[PDB]
Amino acid sequence: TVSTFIDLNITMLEDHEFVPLEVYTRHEIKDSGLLDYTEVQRRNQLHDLR
Amino acid sequence: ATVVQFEQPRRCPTRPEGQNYTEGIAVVFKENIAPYKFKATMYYKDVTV
Ligand SMILES: *[C@@H]1O[C@H](CO)[C@@H](O[C@@H]2O[C@H](CO)[C@@H](O)[C@H](O)[C@H]2NC(C)=O)[C@H](O)[C@H]1NC(C)=O
Ligand SMILES: *[C@@H]1O[C@H](CO)[C@@H](O[C@@H]2O[C@H](CO)[C@@H](O)[C@H](O)[C@H]2NC(C)=O)[C@H](O)[C@H]1NC(C)=O
Repeated sequence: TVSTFIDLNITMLEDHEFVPLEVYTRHEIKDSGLLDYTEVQRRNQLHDLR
Repeated sequence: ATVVQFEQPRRCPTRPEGQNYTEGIAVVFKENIAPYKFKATMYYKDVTV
């Protein structure tokens, strides 16, 4: 068999899922400061009851 | 001796039926990072000697 047809190949672009990605979370940013003022306050205001 | 033939028509791809979508209203909630905030009144007396 010979053919008079001209081929053409089209495959659909497959699905692709995007997972959530973060370089730094806000908890790491809150921990970036050398002294979280709030936690220092809460610790130091327990001295009499401790 | 040598004898060839023409190729016959082909089955073309069916156009896919397609997706079905549900129409709706949506409200997206997130994690709360705001502290609970409430107003209060302080009573005290400064003393000095
Ligand atoms: C039609 O579609 C693609 C080319 O776009 C070919 O399919 C891939 O071929 C590679 C090798 O080139 C295989 O490893 C894969 O398994 C094939 N499938 C996919 C999804 O990648 C296919 O060969 C083409 N048709 C012809 C007749 O070559
Ligand atoms: C969305 O709804 C249409 C309604 O026509 C579905 O059509 C179906 O097409 C498939 C082919 O894959 C047949 O097997 C079913 O019998 C059809 N159903 C009806 C009721 O016509 C269509 O398939 C639906 N969505 C998906 C993703 O299949």
